[PDB]
Amino acid sequence: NEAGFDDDGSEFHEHIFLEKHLESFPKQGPIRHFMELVTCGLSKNPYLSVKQKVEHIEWFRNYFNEKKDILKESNIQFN
Amino acid sequence: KNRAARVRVSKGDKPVTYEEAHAPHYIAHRKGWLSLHTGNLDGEDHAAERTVEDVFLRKFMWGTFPGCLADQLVLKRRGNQLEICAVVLRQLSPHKYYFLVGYSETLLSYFYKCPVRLHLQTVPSKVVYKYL
Amino acid sequence: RRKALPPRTEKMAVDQDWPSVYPVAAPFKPSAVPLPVRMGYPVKKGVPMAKEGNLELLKIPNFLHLTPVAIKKHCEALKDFCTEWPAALDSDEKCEKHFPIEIDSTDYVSSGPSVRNPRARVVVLRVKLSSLNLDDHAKKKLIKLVGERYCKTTDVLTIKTDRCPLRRQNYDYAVYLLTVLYHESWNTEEWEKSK
Amino acid sequence: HYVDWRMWRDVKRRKMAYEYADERLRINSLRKNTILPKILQDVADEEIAALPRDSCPVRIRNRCVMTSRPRGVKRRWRLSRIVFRHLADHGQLSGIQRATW
Amino acid sequence: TEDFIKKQIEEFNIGKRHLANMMGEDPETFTQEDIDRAIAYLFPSGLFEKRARPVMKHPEQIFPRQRAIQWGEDGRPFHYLFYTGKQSYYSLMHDVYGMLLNLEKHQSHLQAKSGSRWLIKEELEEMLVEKLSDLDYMQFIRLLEKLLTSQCGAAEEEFVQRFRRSVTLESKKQLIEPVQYDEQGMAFSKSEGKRKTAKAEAIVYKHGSGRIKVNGIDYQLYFPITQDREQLMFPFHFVDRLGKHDVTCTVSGGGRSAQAGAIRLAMAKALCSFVTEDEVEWMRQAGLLTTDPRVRERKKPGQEGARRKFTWKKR
Amino acid sequence: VFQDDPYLMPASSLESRSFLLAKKSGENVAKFIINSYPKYFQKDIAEPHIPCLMPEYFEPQIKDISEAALKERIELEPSTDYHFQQTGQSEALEEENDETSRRKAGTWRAKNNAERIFSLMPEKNEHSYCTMIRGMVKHRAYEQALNLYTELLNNRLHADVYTFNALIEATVCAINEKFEEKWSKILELLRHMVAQKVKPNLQTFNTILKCLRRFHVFARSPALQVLREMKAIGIEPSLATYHHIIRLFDQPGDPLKRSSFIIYDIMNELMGKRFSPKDPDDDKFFQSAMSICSSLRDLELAYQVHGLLKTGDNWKFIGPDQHRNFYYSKFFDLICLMEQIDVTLKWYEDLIPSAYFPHSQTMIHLLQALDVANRLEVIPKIWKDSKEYGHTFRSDLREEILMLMARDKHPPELQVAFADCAADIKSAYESQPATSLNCIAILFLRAGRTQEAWKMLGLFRKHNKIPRSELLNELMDSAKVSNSPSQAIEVVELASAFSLPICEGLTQRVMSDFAIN
Amino acid sequence: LGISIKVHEPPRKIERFTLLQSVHIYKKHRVQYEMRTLYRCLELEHLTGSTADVYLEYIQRNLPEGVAMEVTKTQLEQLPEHIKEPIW
Amino acid sequence: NHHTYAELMQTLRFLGLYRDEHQDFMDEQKRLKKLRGKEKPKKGEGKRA
Amino acid sequence: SFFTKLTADELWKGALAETGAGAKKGRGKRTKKKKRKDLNRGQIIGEGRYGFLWPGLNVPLMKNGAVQTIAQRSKEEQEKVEADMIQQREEWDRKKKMKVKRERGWSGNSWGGISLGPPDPGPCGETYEDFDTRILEVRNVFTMTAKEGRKKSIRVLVAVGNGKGAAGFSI
RNA sequence: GGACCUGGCGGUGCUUCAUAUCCCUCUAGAGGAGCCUGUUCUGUAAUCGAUAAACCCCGAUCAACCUCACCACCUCUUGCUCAGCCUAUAUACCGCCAUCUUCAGCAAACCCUGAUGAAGGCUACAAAGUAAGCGCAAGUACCCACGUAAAGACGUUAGGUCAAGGUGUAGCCCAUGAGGUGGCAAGAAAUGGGCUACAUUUUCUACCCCAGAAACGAUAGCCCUUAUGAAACUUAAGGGUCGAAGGUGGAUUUAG
DNA sequence: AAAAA
Ligand SMILES: [Mg+2]
Ligand SMILES: [Mg+2]
Ligand SMILES: [Mg+2]
Ligand SMILES: [Mg+2]
Ligand SMILES: [Mg+2]
Ligand SMILES: [Mg+2]
Repeated sequence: NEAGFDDDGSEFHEHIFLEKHLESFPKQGPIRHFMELVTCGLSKNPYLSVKQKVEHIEWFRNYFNEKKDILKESNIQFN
Repeated sequence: KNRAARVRVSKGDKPVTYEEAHAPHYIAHRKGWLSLHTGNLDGEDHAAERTVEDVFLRKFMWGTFPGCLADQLVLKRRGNQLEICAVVLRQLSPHKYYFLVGYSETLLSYFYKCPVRLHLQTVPSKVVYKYL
Repeated sequence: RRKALPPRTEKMAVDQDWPSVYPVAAPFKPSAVPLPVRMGYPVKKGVPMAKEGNLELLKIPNFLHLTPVAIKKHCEALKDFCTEWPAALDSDEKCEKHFPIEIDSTDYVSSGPSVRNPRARVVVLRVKLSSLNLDDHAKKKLIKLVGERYCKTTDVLTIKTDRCPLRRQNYDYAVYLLTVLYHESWNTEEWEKSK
Repeated sequence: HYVDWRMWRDVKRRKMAYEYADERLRINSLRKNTILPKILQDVADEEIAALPRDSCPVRIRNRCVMTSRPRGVKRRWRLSRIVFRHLADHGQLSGIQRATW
Repeated sequence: TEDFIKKQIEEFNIGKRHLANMMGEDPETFTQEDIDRAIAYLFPSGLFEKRARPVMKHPEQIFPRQRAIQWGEDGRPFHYLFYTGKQSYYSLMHDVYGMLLNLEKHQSHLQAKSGSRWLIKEELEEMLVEKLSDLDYMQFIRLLEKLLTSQCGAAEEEFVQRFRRSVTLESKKQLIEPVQYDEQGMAFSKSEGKRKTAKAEAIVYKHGSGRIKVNGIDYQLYFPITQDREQLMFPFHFVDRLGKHDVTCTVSGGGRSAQAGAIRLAMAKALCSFVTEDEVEWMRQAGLLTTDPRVRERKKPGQEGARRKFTWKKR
Repeated sequence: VFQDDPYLMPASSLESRSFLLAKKSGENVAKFIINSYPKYFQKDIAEPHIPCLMPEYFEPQIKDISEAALKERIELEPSTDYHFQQTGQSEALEEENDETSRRKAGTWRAKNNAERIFSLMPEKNEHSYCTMIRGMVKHRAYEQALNLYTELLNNRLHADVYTFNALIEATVCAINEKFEEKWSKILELLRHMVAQKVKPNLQTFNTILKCLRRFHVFARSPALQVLREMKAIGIEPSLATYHHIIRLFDQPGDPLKRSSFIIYDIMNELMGKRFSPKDPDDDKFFQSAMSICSSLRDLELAYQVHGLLKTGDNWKFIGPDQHRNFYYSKFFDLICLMEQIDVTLKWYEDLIPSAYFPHSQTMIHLLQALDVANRLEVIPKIWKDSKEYGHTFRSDLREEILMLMARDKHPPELQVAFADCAADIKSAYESQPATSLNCIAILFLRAGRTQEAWKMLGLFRKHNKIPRSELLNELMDSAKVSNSPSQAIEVVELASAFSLPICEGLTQRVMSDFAIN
Repeated sequence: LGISIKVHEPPRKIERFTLLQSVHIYKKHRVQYEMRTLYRCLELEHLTGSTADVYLEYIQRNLPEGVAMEVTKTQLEQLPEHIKEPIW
Repeated sequence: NHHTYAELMQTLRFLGLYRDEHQDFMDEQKRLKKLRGKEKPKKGEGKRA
Repeated sequence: SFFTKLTADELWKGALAETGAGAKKGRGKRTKKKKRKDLNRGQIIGEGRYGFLWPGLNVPLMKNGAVQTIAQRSKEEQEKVEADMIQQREEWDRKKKMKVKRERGWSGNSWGGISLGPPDPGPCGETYEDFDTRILEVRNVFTMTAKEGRKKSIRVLVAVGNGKGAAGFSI
């Protein structure tokens, strides 16, 4: 079951450990809780790969940057 | 009356064969199965695609041979080696039979991603069993 | 048009090899095999269906290509590829003390051109935690960190690893998990006084 | 060449739901939460309501692939309960035999 | 007709030669049983009917016994009683009537000078290529009975025994369980039992008190109802042996009554080791050494409980 | 490669050829109908992707380009269209995948296209010279090719071996009465190429040897020297040069075996091992060896061919249909002339059923040798093969089979002989008659059947063709043996009324049969 | 070959499902259908990687057209590189 | 995807490969209905004209 | 959707309906019915409305020791083969409309006076060539049974005769 | 007008049985009551069919906004894969089935008797019957040979369905066709089926009966909350005061 | 309600 199914040769440190995708996010508050939740969700998803997780993180970052006033008025400072 | 696929008993003039002559409840007793694949067991899936491929192959074999066949066709899905083993009548030239066999094999191998080899049987006509 | 040619009935002598006739999985062609096989549903005054046009014989997966002499020749021809099993691994005790790590494989079969299977990407790491440096505090900490996945009777660890669509990556992830587990024996924190 | 419009509409709804699905999944994930600021839920509801229909998975109806029957379809083979029974009685698919007990 | 038979015979023998050559044995020692085994190994027919099996025997079994020709080129039949439909049956009737009158004459002369079973209509019509009815068969059986009741001797005795058969076994007695000794195990014996989906393995001893152990613990904690206690006491009560036999059974599967009956059957079948055969026969004729195949009936798709229908009214 | 049922079993050779051609035509029409509609082969289901699922396209994907579009239309109404497009869109002509293709495919038009591509811009000189040589070799021209090769060699470059091979071919094969001059020119060209530092391949030497052997017939020393030079270059040489040398040596040496031995030694030294691949038709040498062994009754050449065409690989054994038939006929003749009876029959059963059938003369010789040694068992198959091969050879085969059974009567154990005679008579009667009818009548009279003999006599007496004197004498004896000269009188009357030579003798025989019986 | 394997007969399973015999008002008649299948596992012992691969190849070269096959081979290994004194 | 299958069937019918008797019977019935007096309605015949 | 193509014989049976209840009970007329014309006869393997010559399905394969090419017919040949098919179907319709000359006997629709011909020969080897059969009376007999309703029975009186005094009759 | 043959029927006579059938008879249910789901009626613009023993948790093993065949409003006259109907006939079919069917009779080839009329052909101490084939018996599987399941012809009901799926005949595509938004399961009233209980046989607590206690349970409706669903006007579930006839059914019936 | 050199 490995012929034509190498998943772009990506290792397990990029599939499981998603610590390298937490830069423009705070450490306390509901934003960090949501980030931990989505990290736990993506880390236990054997149907997706690293590219899908990167695309999801990029879409979340774009959604957060598009609605900046909402994040400012949500009783938290988006760092 | 549960009129099924069995042959009706009326007047002695229908040259019925041996396949569909039996009752539909004698399949696992006095008959068999035309198709055979792993999709019919517990724990396996993708049976809809197999049934669609089987019915499409049956329609294609019936359309490409308007009367050249006798009864039906036995399917053997050996993972990735399909075999349409059937019979052939003694009415046309062997050149046409070879041409049709080669064309069908090439079409199968270039469409369904599976090589097919035939095993023709020399019979005079339909394998008749009863003149009822 | 029409012709008449003698089949293999008049060609087979008395000492003809069977695998030399049908070396591949043949579906048994009655037009060439002169074996008078008969089966079906007979009647009161008559005979059952013979071999000509017998679809039931074609449905039955015949094993004529599995000739005993052919099996013998194939077994004698594949002796070069076979390695050698050492006598030290015959007993289960030495085989388990010298190789306690077990990695189960998953290789299924399909009926179509595709061989993909999301269920064939899981490994079962069954390592008997009894041939390592398991003391007292380390063993207690490992048991309290595992919970119920580690059996206390047979001492066999069972961890279902299937978080990536590869087997070697699953093995590497299991090795990394075991590494992090064993790191707790040499790297403590500060919550052991309130045990 | 097609003969029925119901199966065509069903397969078109299936295709449009397959194409437009990640956005709906993200909106549904952003909806169901414990705390979370209400403005995010409000804008998610607005975004999921501004999109038209013919894409919701609820609008998908499981029917046969040859007869397009909405009721009495086994998910194993995905077809009506008549053609499958007839093909099984004809003696084609293995295993599917009449229950003799 | 004979040409097709010879063709079938030659095809059969060349097929036997080819099979003996491909198997690797001598064709003379290649018996019909080996032929059937090779055909079953090479042609695995997975069906339920015993007639749809690939066979390759002599054409005498495939083709039925064809009726021979009784007339020649001149036109005169070879048999005397041929212009009457049935020939062999009437010839046998004439022969048995002649034997009857011979026996009557012999009995008159003697007075003046002072395991097996009969044949079957099916077997008779299969042995002799001739069809008959039932009244004539009953008359022939009555004539044979009159022949047997008369004073027979040797010739008529063997003549009436040639039309006889042999019944099978009639003693349905079970096998007596021997005494087994497993590591200092005196009076040790085991048994099984299967009824109402319940499997029990009783271990009857002849050296303890009067208690029953079920899966280690006693039967009081496992059988709180007196019904199971009476069902298990019945076998020990039928033999007048209570406080001198101890058992330790390990039953599994089924409810309380099913497991109780399974243990009862196991004890009944295991007690056939330290007692005579008359006692086990008395136990069998009373209801102990017998199976109880009372299994739950298969529910039908249209009935309430395998018997009662649904709600069928009249209007 | 065919089937297994009797209705499609490859019996003779024409049936196998027809089946193979029908299979090839079916594959071609399948590829055509698949590549005709590219919109039906664009959905890939298998994840590993079988490489046999990508259809080929003949239309360009980028029409805005010029040289790339021309190259895609030509290689990856073709060459001319590409040249017109390049001239219209102002595209430069390259030296690779252009001039060579125009010189090979498109010999005046190809040569003109090559000259135009060479004179269009200042490209490579060696490639232009090779293209000119290839265009001139197919148009009976060698001076221009030699001049181009000399220019490419003197222009501070290394000329390819293809141009030299084409020049040698056009100078030797495309000439008349030349053997020493071609060899001297080839030697001078080789010396010039060695002095100008140029690597020479064995293909050019093989082509030169083939062109030298295809001209003269007494060219043995030069062919041997060319074969030695081609073999002393690297691996095994081509088989075309060896086949040409064998054909040139066997054409002159028909009385002595020295020429045949020299040809066999040259063929073994050039390519005498496994299936060597460096020529365009490796089966030509095997076919020539089989023909030589069948025409000269050689016992060593056939054995060497069977050992070098079957032990190593089954590639250099039979390439064409006629070559396969000739090889089978030669093998049958060798088995009939060397082996006894059982070994010859086993070889014929293992060779004819595995490959194709025989030829004609060798097959007839083998049949005559088998019939002369008392072996009449496969008469029906031989008659069927003779009838399927032609409408005239069947009658000759029937006559040859009946000539050995008409003069022989029925003895104590003559059942097989009588059956063979009856089969031959039936094959001779079912051919569409004089000699064949007389032979059939003699066979029917010598068999023993009275009704068959009477029918044969009635068919021969009504076919406007009387028989020989032996058949008439046998008929008279058979009529007199039953004390009835009516048949003899009728035969004499039919012979005298049909204007035949049996007049006075037939009358005397009838009178003797009537007097004695 | 000299492998000496064992084989037993695990219990079988039968998948059953009830379908309607007609399509209209005929609830009193139902034609049920079963799915009979068997299981026969092979207990192999003492086989290296090359021997197991050759055996799997020889089995797949003679595979029927209506059976399944799942391979669960456990490999032997002492200890990996980083397990005694690793870093992070 | 029944579209590609229908297109392939129509292509084989136009070329004369997949001899489908159903389409032949349909064409026969259409020709009979046209020669009887009930042809296929065209643009400009019915309600307006 | 498009996979609803069944078998041709079933389609013809559904379009004709030979086992109709209106013909076995005398409730309907025999004139009101639908005729059948077969289509699987004059259609060679590999024949369409475009034209593609096959080297094995029509023209001989081995043509002077060479293989023939696979080209496509133009328009004039297509019009010619269409006209040929039109003429063929017209000839078929003409042959299916011509009725044979029924030799009348005593009157119009009456079997009395119609010569059937020589009788059937005996199984022993006796053939009656001098005798000739003649139909005298024909009548349909009905009888109310239990299940078939009005069971129709045909009773014909046929006489035999040769012309030499020896003759007879039978019902 | 008279006479003869067959079928159906006789509240027509005699004879052998009713192994769950009729009572004397044993048990459990349908109109005592409530909830849910259907037939039908009413209002509205809001599918239809079966609607008599053989139809009523039936087509449907899924109807909250496609599924939806109905209606109101807006478009398209290739009208979407150059092709159909979302309209009428199952008194044009193929195909899938029903009480009879809780048994055994019917169709090819001959002969005889009814003066060769429609018809019949049974007498084993035997006066003209032989019968290919069909369905059971014979046969397959499960707990064997018991029992159960699967099967059980030629037909009455122009039986149910062009509404698994496709085909004949009518009318149309400048629609009786197709796409978009919403509504349609609301109540004067009759009727069938499933579940619930109508107290010391019941209810609860841990061990499913060596126990104790309170002289009983499922449903309107209401509030909060939860799995999916873009938004519960209902069929899902959990929590909470109230919690509706209930106190063992008489005109007729069914199975074991 | 008769039979594609
Ligand atoms: Mg039924
Ligand atoms: Mg519509
Ligand atoms: Mg109707
Ligand atoms: Mg039966
Ligand atoms: Mg049944
Ligand atoms: Mg109706």
